[PDB]
Formats: sequence, C-alpha cells, structure tokens
Amino acid sequence: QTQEYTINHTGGVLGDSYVTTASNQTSPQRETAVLSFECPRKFEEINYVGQRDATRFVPRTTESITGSANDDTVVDLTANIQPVAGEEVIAEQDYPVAVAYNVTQGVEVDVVDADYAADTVTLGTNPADGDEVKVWPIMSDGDVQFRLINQFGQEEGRVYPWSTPLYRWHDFPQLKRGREINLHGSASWSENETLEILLDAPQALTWEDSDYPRGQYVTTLEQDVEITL
Amino acid sequence: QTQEYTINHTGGVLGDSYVTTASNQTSPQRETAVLSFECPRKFEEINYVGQRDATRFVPRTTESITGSANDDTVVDLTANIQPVAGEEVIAEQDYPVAVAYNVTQGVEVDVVDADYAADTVTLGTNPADGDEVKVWPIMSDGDVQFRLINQFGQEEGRVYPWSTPLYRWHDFPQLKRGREINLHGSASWSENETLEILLDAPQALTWEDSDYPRGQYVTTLEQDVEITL
Amino acid sequence: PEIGNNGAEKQISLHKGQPFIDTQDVGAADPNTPAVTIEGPSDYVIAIDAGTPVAPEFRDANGDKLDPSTRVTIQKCDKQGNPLGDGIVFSDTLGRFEYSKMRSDPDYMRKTTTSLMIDEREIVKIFVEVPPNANGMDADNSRITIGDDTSDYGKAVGIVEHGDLSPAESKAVRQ
Amino acid sequence: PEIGNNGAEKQISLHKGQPFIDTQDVGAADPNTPAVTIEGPSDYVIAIDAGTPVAPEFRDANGDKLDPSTRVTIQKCDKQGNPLGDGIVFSDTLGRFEYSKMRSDPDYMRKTTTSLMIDEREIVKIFVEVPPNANGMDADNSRITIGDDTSDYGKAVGIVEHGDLSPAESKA
Amino acid sequence: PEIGNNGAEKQISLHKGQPFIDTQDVGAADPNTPAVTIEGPSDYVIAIDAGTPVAPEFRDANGDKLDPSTRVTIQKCDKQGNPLGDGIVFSDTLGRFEYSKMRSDPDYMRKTTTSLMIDEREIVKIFVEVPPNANGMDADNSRITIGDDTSDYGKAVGIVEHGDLSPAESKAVRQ
Amino acid sequence: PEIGNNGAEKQISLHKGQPFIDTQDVGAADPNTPAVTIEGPSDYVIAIDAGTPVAPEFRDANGDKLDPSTRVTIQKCDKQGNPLGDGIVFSDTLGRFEYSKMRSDPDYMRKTTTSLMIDEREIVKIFVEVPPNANGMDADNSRITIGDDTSDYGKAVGIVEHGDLSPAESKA
Repeated sequence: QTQEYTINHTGGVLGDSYVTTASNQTSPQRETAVLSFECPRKFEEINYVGQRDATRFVPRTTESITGSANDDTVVDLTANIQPVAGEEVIAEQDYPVAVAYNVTQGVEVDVVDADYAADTVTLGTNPADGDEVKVWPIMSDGDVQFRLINQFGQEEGRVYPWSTPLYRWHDFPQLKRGREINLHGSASWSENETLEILLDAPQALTWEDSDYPRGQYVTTLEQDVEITL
Repeated sequence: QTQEYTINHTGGVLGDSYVTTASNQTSPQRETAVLSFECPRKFEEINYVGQRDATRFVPRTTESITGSANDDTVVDLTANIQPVAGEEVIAEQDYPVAVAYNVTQGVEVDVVDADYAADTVTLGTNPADGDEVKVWPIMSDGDVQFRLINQFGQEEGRVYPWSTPLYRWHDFPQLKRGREINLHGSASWSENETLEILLDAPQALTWEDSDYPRGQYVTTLEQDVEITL
Repeated sequence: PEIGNNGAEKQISLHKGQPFIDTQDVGAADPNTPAVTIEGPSDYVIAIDAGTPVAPEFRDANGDKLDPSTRVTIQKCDKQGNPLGDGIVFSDTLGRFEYSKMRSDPDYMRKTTTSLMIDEREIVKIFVEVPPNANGMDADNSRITIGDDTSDYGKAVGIVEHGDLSPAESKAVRQ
Repeated sequence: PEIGNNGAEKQISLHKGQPFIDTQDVGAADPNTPAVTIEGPSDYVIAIDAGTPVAPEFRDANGDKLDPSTRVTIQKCDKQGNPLGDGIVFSDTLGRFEYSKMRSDPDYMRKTTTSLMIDEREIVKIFVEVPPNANGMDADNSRITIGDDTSDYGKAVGIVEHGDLSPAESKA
Repeated sequence: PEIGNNGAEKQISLHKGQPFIDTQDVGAADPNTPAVTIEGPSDYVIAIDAGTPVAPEFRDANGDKLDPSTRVTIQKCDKQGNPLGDGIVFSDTLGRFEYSKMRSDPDYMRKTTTSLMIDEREIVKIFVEVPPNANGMDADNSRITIGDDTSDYGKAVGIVEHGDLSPAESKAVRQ
Repeated sequence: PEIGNNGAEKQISLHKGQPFIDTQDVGAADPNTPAVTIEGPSDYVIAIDAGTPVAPEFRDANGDKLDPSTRVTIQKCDKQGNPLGDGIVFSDTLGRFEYSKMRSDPDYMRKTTTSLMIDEREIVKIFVEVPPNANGMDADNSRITIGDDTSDYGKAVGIVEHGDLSPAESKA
C-alpha cells in the first residue's frame, strides 16, 4: 500500500499540471506562495511527517551588470551572501554559491572567491565593455513555510507555526543522514487538495532562465513524502 | 492464467524478432517454409487447437507487364484464378481478387471484371506504351500445412497429416462464425520451440513490395492461439 | 514439442487434386461414363454418412454453367466399374445449387440421402446426363467436393487405416 | 405521470462523446501511447461481460481505413495508468471487421473473450500497433463503441451507482 | 586443499559486466524505456532486502553529470516487460548523491525503501526521466550498482540456486 | 485537509531575526555591555536543556574572526537586566569552534553545561570580553544560534504556551 517517494518542482509522479510555480514579491514584503502541489485524481491520499521525511531546496536569484572598459573582476550584490555551508574556497562546496554567464561569449564563467561579509563577489574573468552578463548568486535573509488548501483557495490550517529561515537552510550541509534537515508537523490531504510552499523574503528568486548552464531549471525542491498508492 | 490471442505475420505479442518470413520456390515443387513463429523467452508455453481457434490467411503473388501502343485493357496470368468466394462482380467481394499499380502514374488502378476461367483479368484503365506496371492477383493451386521444430531445425511431428488447399481456403467466405475455418490437430510447445507454416505451390508469393497501396504488407496471416501467460 | 494422438477416425474431404481420384471430359447425351472416378486407396477405409454435403461445380469450356436440366448421379460400384442399383445416392439436377453460396450456406448445402461405405478396393462414380445440342463439360474448370471439414455446419468424410483396427474387416464385410 | 422504478443495473454503452472517456492522435509504431482512455466515474461501478460486443472504427486523416495488419488491444490497467497482464481482453487485428455491417450484423459483431469489471477509480486503455511507413490515426474521425443496447442481439454494459447497494463494496 | 562449504544464500552484487543485465542509450523526455534491464537467470532466485544500497552513476556522452532534476525509478515488472505499481522501489532524483563518496560513505549511501524478490524468470527495470533540452545518456560511461559486498556497512544481494532448496518454490510463490 | 495536534512542547531554535531578541555593537574591553539580549515573550515559557548546542558566530566589521582569546559568556539574569551567579551556562572562549563545521559536526557542536529555564518575563544576556588593541564586534555580520532542530543530533529548545497547561505556573 504505502510507499516513500520524492517529489520535485516539476512533473515527477504528478505530471506537470498539478504543480505550479511562482516568484515572490519585492517591494511589499509578503508571504507569497512560490510553489504548490495539488493531489491528483488518481491517488487516494498523501501524508507528510516531520523527523521522518528528508528535504532539499536550493534557491537562487538573478542580477545583471553592464560591461565597462575598466577591469571590474568584482561585482556588488543586492542580497546577503555566504558560502555554501561555509568555506572561503570554491569547487569544494556541495554546489557553487554563484554562477555567472556572459551573453556575448556564450560560455560559463568561473569564480575565484568572495568576501562573503558584504554583498560582494569576485569574477575570475575580465568582462569586456558593453558585454551583457547574468549572475545567479545564492539567496539569503528569508523564511519558508507550509500551508494547506481545501480545493478553493481557502485555508484551514498550518503545518507548523514557526518559520524556518532559508539562511539556515543553506547553512547546514544537506543530504547527510543525521545532519539531514527534517522540519516539524504532520500533515495529510486527499484528492485535489493542495499544499502550498510559501516564501517571505525580499530578493527576487527564479525558477527558469533558459540561459543557465548547470541545468535548465535553476532552483530546485526535492521533498520526501508518503503516499497511499 | 490462460488467454485467447491473435498472432500475425509481424510483431504482435512476439516482437518482430522471433517471427520469420520467406518466399516459396517455383521450379522444384517443394514443401517450403513460408512462415515460422518461435516461442519467446518470456512465455511459459503456447497451445493450438483445431475446431477451437479461428484463422485467416490472404496470400497473393506478383507479376508484371510492359506497356504497348495497343490498347491492352486485359492481361493474362501464370496463376489459376477465381473470385473471392465466387462472384463475377468487383467491389462486392470481401476483398479485391487483384490489385494493379502503375509505376509512372503513381496511382491505383481499378478492376472491371475477368473471365475467372482461364488465367485472365481485365483492366479498367488504358496503360500507355513503355509504362511499367505491377499486379498482385489472387493465388491458387496450393497446399498449406504445419509442423513443429525443437529448437534445432529438427522435426519431431506434424500437427495434421493431410494438407488443406489454399484454393479452398480462398473459396470459403472467411471471418464468419459457423462458416469460419478451423483446421484439425492439437499442438503445444514451449520456450524457443518453433511452429512452421509451410507452403507447397508453384507460384511465387510475396510478403513485401513497398509499392502496394492497400497496406504495406501485401499478404497476411492472422491465427487464434491460446497462451499460458 | 507435443502433438495429440488424434483418433484413427480422421475427418477429411475429397477434391480434384488427390491421387485416388480422376476425371475426364464429357460431351452430350452421355450417361455411361464417370465424369469423375474415385477409388479406395490400399489398406484404408472411407466412410460417407447420410448427412454428408455434396458439391459438384461443373463448368463449360468457355467458363459458364451448363443447362440446369442436366442431371448428376453419384453411384457406388462393385469392382470392375460395375455399377449397382442399391447404394446409389445423390440423384440430383445440375441446377438449383447457387454455386456462389452453395458450400458457404447450410441452406444451399445439399446433403446425401443415405449412408455409404467404401472398402479398400471399391469404386464410386459420378455420371452426368446432359441434354443434346448443349455444351460439353471441361475438366480443367470442373470440380467435385464432398464432406465439410472446417465448419461447425455439415459433416465430414471419415477415414481409417485398415491395418489399425481389428474389426475393420468386419465393417468392410458389413458394407 | 408515472415512471417505473427501473433496476439499478442499468444497460448502457460507451462512445466518444462522454466525459469519462478521452482520445488522442497516434502516429506509427507507438504501442505505449493509448489512442483511447477510459476511466471509472465517481461512486459508479461498470461491468463488462465476456460476451460483450466490441467495435473500433478508426480512420486515417484523409478518411481511409488503415492497414488491416494493424493491431488493437483493449487492456485493463491498475491506477496510475499502469497496465496488467491479467484482465486484458480483445487482442484483435484492425482488419476483418467489415465496418459497414459490423455493429449491424451479429455475425460481424466481434465479442470479447473474458469478463471484466471497473471499480470506481480504474482505467481501461486501447493500445494500437501500426506498422511503420503507414498513415497515422486521426481522432476527429476515429471512434470506439462497446456494448449493445437497443438490440435483442449482443450484450450491454452494466452500470450501477455504488451508493445504492450495500454489497457493492464487497463486489468491488 | 580445503574449502569451506559456504552457505547457499550467497552474498553478491550487480553491475554492468554481467550476462543477465543489459543497457541501452536514452535521449530526453523519455520515461518508458529501461535504460537498464535486469533478468533472473535460470533456476536461480535473487533477493534484495529493504535496506539494500543503490547506486546509479549515469553520465553524459561528453563525460559529465546530467541535470539533477532528472529522475531515476527502479521498478519490478511482471514477465513481458509488464510493469507493476506495487513492489516499486527507489523513486529518487538523479541529483543529491555526490558520486565521489556515494558508495564510499554510509551517509551518502542511499538505500531502498521496501523489500524485493526476483523469481527465476522476472524483470526489474530502471526508468529515467530527463527534462527536455538536456543532454542524453551514454551507455559506455553509465553504470548501475546495487548491494554492498566487501564492507561492514551496507547490505548485499542474496542469491540461491533454485534446485538446492525444497521451499525455494514456496518462497517464489510467496514473492 | 488534516493536521495532527502536535504536542504543546514545541521544538524550536533561536536566532537573530526574531522579535524577542536584540543585539548591539561592542568595542573592546566591555564586559558589562551585552552584545545580545534575549527576553521571554508574553504567556510563553522557554526551556533550554543541559545538552543544548550553542553557536556564536561573531565577526569583525571588515569580515574577519576575532582574537580567539576573546571570551563569550551566556548568563541568565533576573529582571531589570540584573545578572546572577547561579544559572549561568556556557562560559567559553571565542576560539576553538571551527565555524566552518561547527553546527555541521556533532563533534564541533559545543553544548551547554547545566539546564536552564526562562519564565515569561526574564532575560538572558551574552557578555563578551575582548582584549584591548583589538577590533570590535559588528552586529551586521555577527549572529547567535542555540538549539538543534532539524537534526537527529543535538537537542532543541523547548517552548510552551503558558495559557494551555495548568501546572505551568507551578513549573515556573
């Protein structure tokens, strides 16, 4: 009867219809709904348990600059920054804190290091004047949470009262049992009822850019759940 | 456990590998093997019963002519001919006794009638001189039979001693219960063992021509069988 | 491989393309000859029941049906082409078959009248009576069929090897 | 006015223009794709007997019949669109119907092989195997029909509301 | 010389270079096929416990890892390539392994969810779901491994000859 | 929808971005000044067990770690910001954490010494002793974390609403 699956921000067991993504909002700090999963017709019910079900959620943002004659090799940012689980070094991390891509030169761009104290990052390359650039740094200073919807956009409850910060979420090394993250709360729902994963943070996150090298979908969520067939 | 399936001269439940087709031989009248089915790895066994399992087998041949200035509108043949279950009329038959196709004019060619006594047939159109033609008339004057092979090209027995003539096979209206054809014999085999369907007749039959309008595969076999999963 | 030990009483049918059968052309007003001759093979026994279907489908040389006033008569014979009055079956007219649907339809399916048996060396003949000033029979296109294998309708011709059964001789003497 | 309390086991038939059925076009050599999907409505139970008629009438986009060597297979499925070996019925070829008289004639009327049942949330698919270098199926002209209402010949599809009978759960 | 009569329940593992396994390349947005097929050899019985390690290490043709949003699903099948919903195990994403230390580390060692069994003629498939506009799988560099021989950590795949034990058939029917 | 009635003793953790916590910059040789202040919210009760993890991650304004001879002291206080000798916990040095793996590793995870409790209106301060001729603390980059939710290792901070349990007053 019961199984233990993973569910992702796209498709998976659902089929890309009863998922929906969305960005947050910047100027009004508000508890937006960045993702939501609706239980399809075919399942009987879905469960969700804390301290039983593992999780992963790698968000990012997007920013841009303008090429100049001066040898920049460094860019400021609008988002608080830190390393992935802490380290000054690049390529030792579980994943890159930041990625950069040049529109003109359709190539990746490495990263040397950064201050990780102010909103700063180094670039290893020397961008030319007029060249367009994009960057997908780490995100910080946010809160994440869950809530349930009974088919109508009509809340009935909340999985767990207190929000967990995405900041801390990046801080812990993920994907290690014993050190794996496990939120609290014990939810369950049935056909056409929705779980919404909600965000409260200033910086504008992303889901799709169509010019990101390390995979198509920039960010990701991967959550464990229990299903009754 | 047990089911009642149909099996065809291509693919079907088998997968196009453990089938094999072949033509007959003309100058030495010999009991060739035109088709054969090998029980695949996955099945447990196959059965076959007479007066229980229906059948269909529509064979044809191929011939060609040469365009001429004279208004032919009729061609002789090298095969005995009759109508499909008997009738002077075309388009009333369960299927056309004969088909014709012009290489130059890549179109079908209708049929008016024929004598059906000598090796004769009419054409409704007026072929031009030099134009190439193909025709796939009915076949006649043959015998069909079954035999089993134990993985080695090494016969052990014969389903039914006495051959049935394909002539009669065309004569009966097919695909009518009560009038449906049902041979005799009760065979059964297992993994990698083969049933061969054999032909004894002069005229050169066909399986594939790549320029036949009414479907890709000209001839066909469709037999009922019983399978143990 | 596995094959079932089918019973000795095998269910069969007769037609032109066989060794123990023969035919030859016929003219007009011409009763005496068998248009078609049948003979018992060696060490076999054929049995034809009373409800056995029958199906002559004679033709003309030009590819036509003949005068339906024509008559067909199946008839058993003693050895030596010697006919016999008793045991005759299927004294029918050549018309009223509708060859198109004849075997096809159980309605049109004309059966025999009485039972019949063929010992190992015996003869069955098919005499034909055509009225004069008519066209003759053509053996290339003519045909006989009897028995109905391969159909829930109709009956089939029984055959058995004489050497298998012990009372085969008893049934042969019984006729 | 007066209406008779007809029995719960109502005699019905299936076709394209219904809500709990769907179809989609097919190309060539595409067995896994179901040309037609059926699903059990909510709180209903469908029953298909073994002697149930069957009647696919697929077409080509230009308005032609396809290669009769083509194969059709009705097949029951577990939930999540998952097929099954047992319970399958009607593994037949696309030829040898004579669509003109097919439903008309009890002779041409091809029946199923074994019984079948559809619990409230279950699936039945209709896979099609077309040989390559052939024309594809066109959903605008294709159609399925099963069961035989409105004729003393043939059988009909049984249906019942689950919420009426008490042992309907036991039968499911 | 002397060798110990090791128990019939032998502790083993699976990989590419074996006869009863096979693979083939995969493109994109392409669930239905098994990138890797496994089959039960003759007169043997394989057993995979619930705490069995798992380790796909697929690659790209150019020698890279694929989009971690890619999904992998091990799944038991009935005969005839016929999948089944129950008995499925290891519905995982292609990311979050850290192939460098994956088998090496018991932490990274991703185990199955539920038990499993393979009767003598059965199939286990490994379906893969790649998002579109991505690179395809290359069979030359891809690999599967399951079970953990040669380590105090992890479990191992059990195997037994069907002909040795009498209740082997009982366990086979038990599944 | 359905949610389980989770127990009142909820498992939580403390950090900068909360209302009932505050911080302020620090210079050098300033023990009396609390770098961080915590207060009990209204009608709630917090509980910190003895094996509770601890994790200060102070920084310099330029983005550097400070002199590891620096000292950190968590300390309970009576109301009116008044310290106490008893009840104090975690008198540790600023060095010997290895902030990289500190929370990550159960080894680097430094726990408290004795139990602790916070009645609804009480204070806990975090005094810091920096040696002179050193750089000062910068609140923008500094941070505290205590308790370990979301990990089978470590312990978590217990919390309860005072208005639910009847003997909460007796426990206070």
